[PDB]
Amino acid sequence: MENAHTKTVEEVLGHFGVNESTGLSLEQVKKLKERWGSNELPAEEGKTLLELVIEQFEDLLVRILLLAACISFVLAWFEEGEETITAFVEPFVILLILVANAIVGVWQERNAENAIEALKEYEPEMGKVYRQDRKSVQRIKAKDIVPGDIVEIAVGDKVPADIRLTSIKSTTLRVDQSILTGESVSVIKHTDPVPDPRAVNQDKKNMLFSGTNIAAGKAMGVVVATGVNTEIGKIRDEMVATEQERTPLQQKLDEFGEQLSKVISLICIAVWIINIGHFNDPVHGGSWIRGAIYYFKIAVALAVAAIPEGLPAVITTCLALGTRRMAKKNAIVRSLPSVETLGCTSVICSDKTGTLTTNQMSVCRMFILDRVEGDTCSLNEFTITGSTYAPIGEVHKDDKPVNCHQYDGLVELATICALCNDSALDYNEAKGVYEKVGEATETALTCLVEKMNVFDTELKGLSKIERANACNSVIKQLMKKEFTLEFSRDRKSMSVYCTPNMSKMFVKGAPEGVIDRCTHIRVGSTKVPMTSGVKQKIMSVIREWGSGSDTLRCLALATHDNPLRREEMHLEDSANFIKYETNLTFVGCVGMLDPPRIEVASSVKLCRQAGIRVIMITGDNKGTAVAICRRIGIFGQDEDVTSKAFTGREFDELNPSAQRDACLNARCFARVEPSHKSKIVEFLQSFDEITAMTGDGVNDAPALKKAEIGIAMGSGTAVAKTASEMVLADDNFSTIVAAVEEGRAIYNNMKQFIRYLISSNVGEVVCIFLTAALGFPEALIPVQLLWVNLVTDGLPATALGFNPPDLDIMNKPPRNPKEPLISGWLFFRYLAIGCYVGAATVGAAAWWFIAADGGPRVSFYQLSHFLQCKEDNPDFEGVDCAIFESPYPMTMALSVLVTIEMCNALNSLSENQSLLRMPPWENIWLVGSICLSMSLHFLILYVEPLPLIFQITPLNVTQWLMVLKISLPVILMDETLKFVARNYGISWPFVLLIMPLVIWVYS
Ligand code: BEF
Ligand SMILES: [Mg+2]
Repeated sequence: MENAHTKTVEEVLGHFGVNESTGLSLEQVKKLKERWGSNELPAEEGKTLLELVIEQFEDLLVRILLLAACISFVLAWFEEGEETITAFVEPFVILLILVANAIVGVWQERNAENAIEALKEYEPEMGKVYRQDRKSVQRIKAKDIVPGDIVEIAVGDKVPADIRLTSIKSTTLRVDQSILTGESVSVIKHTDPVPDPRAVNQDKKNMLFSGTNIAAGKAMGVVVATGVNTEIGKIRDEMVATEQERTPLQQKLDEFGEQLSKVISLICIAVWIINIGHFNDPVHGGSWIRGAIYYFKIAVALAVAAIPEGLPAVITTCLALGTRRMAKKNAIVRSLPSVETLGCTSVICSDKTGTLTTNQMSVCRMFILDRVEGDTCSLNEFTITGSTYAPIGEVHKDDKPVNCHQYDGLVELATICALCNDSALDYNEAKGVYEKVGEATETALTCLVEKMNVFDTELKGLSKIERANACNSVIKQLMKKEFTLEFSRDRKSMSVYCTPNMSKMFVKGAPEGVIDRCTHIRVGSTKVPMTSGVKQKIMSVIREWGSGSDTLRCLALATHDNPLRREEMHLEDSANFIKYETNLTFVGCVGMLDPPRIEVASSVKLCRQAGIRVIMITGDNKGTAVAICRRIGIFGQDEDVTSKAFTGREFDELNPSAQRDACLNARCFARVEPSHKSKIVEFLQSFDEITAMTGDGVNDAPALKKAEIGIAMGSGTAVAKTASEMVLADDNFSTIVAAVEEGRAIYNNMKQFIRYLISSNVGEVVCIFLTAALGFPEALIPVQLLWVNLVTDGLPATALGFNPPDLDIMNKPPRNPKEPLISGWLFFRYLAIGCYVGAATVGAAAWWFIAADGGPRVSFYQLSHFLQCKEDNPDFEGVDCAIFESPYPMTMALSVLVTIEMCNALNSLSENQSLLRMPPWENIWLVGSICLSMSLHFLILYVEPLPLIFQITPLNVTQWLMVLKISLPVILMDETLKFVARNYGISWPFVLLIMPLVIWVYS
């Protein structure tokens, strides 16, 4: 059935061959079940571990590490011996690191997926269908419903499938469509057909879409769509069809990996070129194509040694710690790199109903008659706190808490509110929240009566389930509730007959429609003749409440003291209801709205400080949307919103330049379709802006998946939590701001341990290449370089992730999405450091061979030509040949490298802040990890079996002083670089602590 809302009830009944009185037969049931199938959405679940690891290995850095591992493995295989375990130890540990990284990623993904399934009420879905089996209604599962079934639905049940309304058993039918359309107020439904074929879901007032629940009434209709043919099913298909890009952090890491691969391949071909033509010698060869094999084998090994190994491990550790700190704030993050996304977010789009506001109408204002002076009056006004259905808030007259017992008008108002409504407020122990039973605009009055204790009952001893309806129960016990005159659209009010345990008729309705019938005023306990001045004053106050800064749904409450008895009452016709209440006594009025969350007003301001633009994209009308915008702080109370607030059509009828100016300056989009939100998010991203979308409904699912990060509310639909990358399990909007902080800190710290590692490694390159150029004996060998790069470069690089965040971190605009991790300057700035690690280490070794007392004081010629020392005495008159394999210079080089790395982790605490102004004890984890790395290095020296694995031997005090002399100037070098970076001794205890070391070392 196509466009069932455009066709009358008779023809849509005949198209399916179903009679509204009888229903469907089991034959037709099976005939439709075999075609359409089950009425449920296809479940998409997390993939197996293998397909998760496949995407864990999608990072370019992990691919580079795996390529380097395979290369070093096929290079270690050139040796005929298969038992060379010292050569295969490097690819094995690289593979272990990569496998651990992938396992941690998969574990985080699975833990996040499991934490979101707990935010799902395990409720069975049922429906009431009229089939030809039995005459009475049949309660069956909604999965078995097929297009054509007659479905009967009453107040308080979810709509099982798309239903074309055939008959309304009650006078009116009110449905809550906040899930699909985002409307805060319930919609009145009618069986009349809608002429527009391409009408939006809000214009379809004869259809009941799936997932929505009935607020009030009872009706019967015909199913027209099931499964994926429903509206929510179409929205889920549109969500699944949307594309999913890579997070900004993943893009930055891919760019850095491309730069790294360009660097690694550069030094390889450079060494190959500078060493080509150097194998024309006959030694171990004799050809040119054969000469490019040994030099290639050494150059590729050098280039692989240039690559950092613990970088993805420390990145994953930092991201996982960030995810843990966010989950401690009730925020479920699916992916690791999504923790940084809110740090670089420029625009935060947000749904209104349920996301920015609660979905729980609450009375926030009220007023009664305090005094009367003649042709005028005085209005006693109160404001009530509380933005949910929980009866916890308080009432304040002007600014101070007051008791409503002294006021008789407030007692009458509470009586009217508790007796005129037919809704209720229950408590769900499973979710621990209070919920409504009927319409929201009557649960508001129920919670109001529960808030203002007019009888001063004691609710402290009562439990939560009894505290939900205690005061209403007391008021109902005091006055018995007789028949209720049904609400009529012409009279625009509803009344209730009441006889105490004389007769009073309590009327509740629209302000003007009710006040046009009130002829007297209740002031305290006194009846007073009504005049035009009182009327115009009350009407002006209502118009002030009904619009302006506070757009409130207003409700007038009156009483009838002398009504005619039920004997003279005639309830056959609806038109007698208004004439039965021609004379009324105005008691007061109340004003309720869909209140924003209590954490949104400060959150929009904090996001404004951090440079984030908040946009509201909602399906509700522009009135309520702009009201909530002015309330939370997006707009001002008097700010013109002519070119800052749009609708769906008002945005569609704009030219591309107009749409550009809108997306660049608008802040409120109202009455938008689920595809309109995706269009807005796509435009905001087309303007090169990392976009964040927050939502709780199905209509947000196509948008939450389009944004770089999509945040869903913990109470929202399952589709929204499916399309989202973050989930606020506690419906706390302020948490988002907190998240924006972490993604700002983490990334900063990230850059730190991306430099401190990278620079370190290039040092171990300049140490080797120079040793190949000068011809000196090998100072640093890969077996100890692996231990360095892992242990003494992962503990400081991990502790550098705990750096204290900046003081103005949340006071600056988001970072430019175009700038890379390693800039030009920060490139040079590390090259220098790398060079210093190349010149020092080698030098240290040479020192032990030239100037050390214990070492053989050979000449530079004898040092560079140690290959000729194998001969007895060509030029080496007394020096030993075995001494060129001594472990003392190798230990000197290793200790110098480790000490330079410790000092470089020391002065890597901040990018530009000097070590004097920011002492190292600011990050106690950094100094702790430095102590641990030095302790593990000394462990390598003085334990029994490990000094045999690494060709190193312990030192003495003089050689350690020399190591310090060689290594410490790296701090001066980095301080000079930081000074140059800033321009183009605040901590005096640190200075007086380091002066002994400097004077003792350079004594
Ligand atoms: F829930 Be939103 F206002 F579409
Ligand atoms: Mg919503």
